[PDB]
Amino acid sequence: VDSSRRKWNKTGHAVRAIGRLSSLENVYIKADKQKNGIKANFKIRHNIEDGGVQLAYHYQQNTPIGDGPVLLPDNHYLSVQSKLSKDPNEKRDHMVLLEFVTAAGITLSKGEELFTGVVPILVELDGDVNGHKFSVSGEGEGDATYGKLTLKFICTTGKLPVPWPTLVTTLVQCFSRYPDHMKQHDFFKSAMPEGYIQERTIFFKDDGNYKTRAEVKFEGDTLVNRIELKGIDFKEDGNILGHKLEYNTRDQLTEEQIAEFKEAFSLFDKDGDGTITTKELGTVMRSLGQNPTEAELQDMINEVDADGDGTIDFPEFLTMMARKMKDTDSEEEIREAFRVFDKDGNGYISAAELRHVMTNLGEKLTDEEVDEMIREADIDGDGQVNYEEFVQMMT
Amino acid sequence: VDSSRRKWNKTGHAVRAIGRLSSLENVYIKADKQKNGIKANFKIRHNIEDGGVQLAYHYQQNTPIGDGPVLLPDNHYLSVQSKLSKDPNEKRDHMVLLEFVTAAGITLSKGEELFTGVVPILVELDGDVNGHKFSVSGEGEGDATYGKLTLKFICTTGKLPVPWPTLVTTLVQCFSRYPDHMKQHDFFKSAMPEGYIQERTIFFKDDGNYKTRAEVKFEGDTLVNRIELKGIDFKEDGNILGHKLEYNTRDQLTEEQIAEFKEAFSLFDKDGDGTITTKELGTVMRSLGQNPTEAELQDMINEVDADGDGTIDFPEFLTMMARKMKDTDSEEEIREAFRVFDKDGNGYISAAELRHVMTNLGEKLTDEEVDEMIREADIDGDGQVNYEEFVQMMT
Ligand SMILES: [Ca+2]
Ligand SMILES: [Ca+2]
Ligand SMILES: [Ca+2]
Ligand SMILES: [Ca+2]
Ligand SMILES: [Ca+2]
Ligand SMILES: [Ca+2]
Ligand SMILES: [Ca+2]
Ligand SMILES: [Ca+2]
Repeated sequence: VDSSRRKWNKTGHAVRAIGRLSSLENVYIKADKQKNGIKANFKIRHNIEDGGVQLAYHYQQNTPIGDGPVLLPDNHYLSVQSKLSKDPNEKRDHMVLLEFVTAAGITLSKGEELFTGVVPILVELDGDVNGHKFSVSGEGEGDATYGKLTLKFICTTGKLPVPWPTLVTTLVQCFSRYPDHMKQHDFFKSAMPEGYIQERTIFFKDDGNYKTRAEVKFEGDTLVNRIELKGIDFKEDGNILGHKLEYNTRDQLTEEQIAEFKEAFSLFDKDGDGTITTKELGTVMRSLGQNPTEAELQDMINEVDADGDGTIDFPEFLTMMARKMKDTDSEEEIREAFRVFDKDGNGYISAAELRHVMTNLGEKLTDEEVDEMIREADIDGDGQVNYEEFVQMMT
Repeated sequence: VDSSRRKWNKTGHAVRAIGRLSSLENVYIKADKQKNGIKANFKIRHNIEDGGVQLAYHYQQNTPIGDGPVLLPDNHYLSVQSKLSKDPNEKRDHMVLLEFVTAAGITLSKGEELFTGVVPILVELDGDVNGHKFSVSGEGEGDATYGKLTLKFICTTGKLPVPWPTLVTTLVQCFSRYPDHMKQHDFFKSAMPEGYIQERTIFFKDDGNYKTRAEVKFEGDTLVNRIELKGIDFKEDGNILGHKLEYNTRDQLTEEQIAEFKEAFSLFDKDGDGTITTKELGTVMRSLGQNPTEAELQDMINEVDADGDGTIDFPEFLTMMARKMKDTDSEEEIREAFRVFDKDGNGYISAAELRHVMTNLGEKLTDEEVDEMIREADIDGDGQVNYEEFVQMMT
């Protein structure tokens, strides 16, 4: 490569480095004290079909509905993982949405109490974009312990006149997971049950804007998000009215695979508080016969610890487990997993070894259920699981 | 999938999660006050040819050679990236080694002054493993500003009787990069120029052990590491004497590609202190026409900030740039990079736009050199770079 190409590479690397650094779409929150609430600013990148991105610049204000005291936070952010899919049995225009949201950015009430378990959610939106009126209704549930939202939305007026992904931020941030050390900065939950008003302007670069106002509050045991949206100045053949935005990707974990990981997570998180501490991680590792030091345990957690709280929460765990792996590395991971099961290292996992491994993990199973696991894997019928049989179960 | 397979998946995920969490091989350091030095503990995982891992449990003590005062640290660790390769022109049994080492684990002198620039290194080792005597000599240089070591080792007695990778930890931790907030915890540099004694026991699981003693000190301007190694109890057909350990991998960045990234890094790190601050990152981004907020800049850096010092150092930058990317994501990254160069967005990068982009990055080039870059990319000879021509330069 000549000196010219060397200069392209060098300068290309620098420009691509900025791209990678700034690929974040986090929700930046600050206090708006004179309105007794908060403001937020963030940038959504909507993938355009067949390449490119449509920027959506979000400006947000929240103010409490009630008169009682709320918590006004220091600067921090929310980080969001979204998965959009379709219900194969649904003929109406619709969106199935799975979302994990966590707070971070700050280093180590009666409202919070309303979010300790699973909470039913209702969403109603009436919209008007360039004169095109439409409504959406949504239902599902939130589980703030895991920063989790699962909802299904239906366009109740027929065909949605804008792309589903453009409505996602508009369609309940009280379901975000705030770590313990940030509980004093959780405005959203502190305003409950009376609720808050959420207002946004969303500017679509080189296109129109949405203006939204929403009431977010409890009606009985249900968290309700009632929204009005007004969109103006949109181009008839732009990305929005022209439906040129990508709905989702195939490279996303199934909602079912995510559930499997949540199950696995629970084996570590034995008190169900939504975290794995060094204590909990060490307990499982010691049960399996390993002996990590306290420094190692702290280090292992720190490595995947996005919010810096010193523990692994479920979205952090999911991020680690969704990490895409080289086939050679995948093979080594499975090979090493086999050794954990195969306690005496003779190359066969016996029914007894499997029973003990289940017990070590805190997986409660009858001996019969363990024999059924053996049966599932046992190709040659010797009543035990060899390496190749185990490989099939990890594949 | 039946309930049995569901249980395999769940339990498999948990065991594989432990594997991923504990894949770290960091060097855990603590003070050894009664010896006026330090101790370290860590575990090296040597890949075995065709699968599996050979564990090497390391125990380490360091004590100062001189009588003057040294710095005794709080608990922390070193994180190491190693690349082993071969010199195609070298017929002697040899190892070319490239290493980046950084300190971390603690949250936000005349010895340190000896390491601000590039320092020549000499390494001499006399070894005796199971009666097999051998020597190794090494030479190269260390650049602690980047946590960088580059050395070439030769077996001066003929054929090395053990695998090269087993000698790596034995063959100068004063070259590790300690962030500013941890400078008081850098024992290694503080003992210079007089040096320190480094002793280890290295236990190879199911095999023999090495016992090493080394003198690490300045002789004139050269940092010298003089070592004696004794290995006993090794199995003639084990991984070590039987040479069954993997030397390296093909999935590693070239030493030349790494140099390209170091060049790109310098465009951000304009004061050459080995970090990129928010100030420096923002300065480059603003020059290119972008306007990240202070919260965004802090967030972008925090995302890749392994040592928590609030800045990007070179090994952190390399980790981000060595991140392996989906072809669809790679394509989008290049597409977005094109837009940065193509200032007016007309789909052609003109000579003027390229000149400005170079200036914006702080890349000093004559206009002639910029025309030569154009010429390199310019397939259709219109004197400008279109998207497809630019793609070729990023590929
Ligand atoms: Ca827990
Ligand atoms: Ca955490
Ligand atoms: Ca066994
Ligand atoms: Ca079998
Ligand atoms: Ca700098
Ligand atoms: Ca850093
Ligand atoms: Ca142009
Ligand atoms: Ca051209």
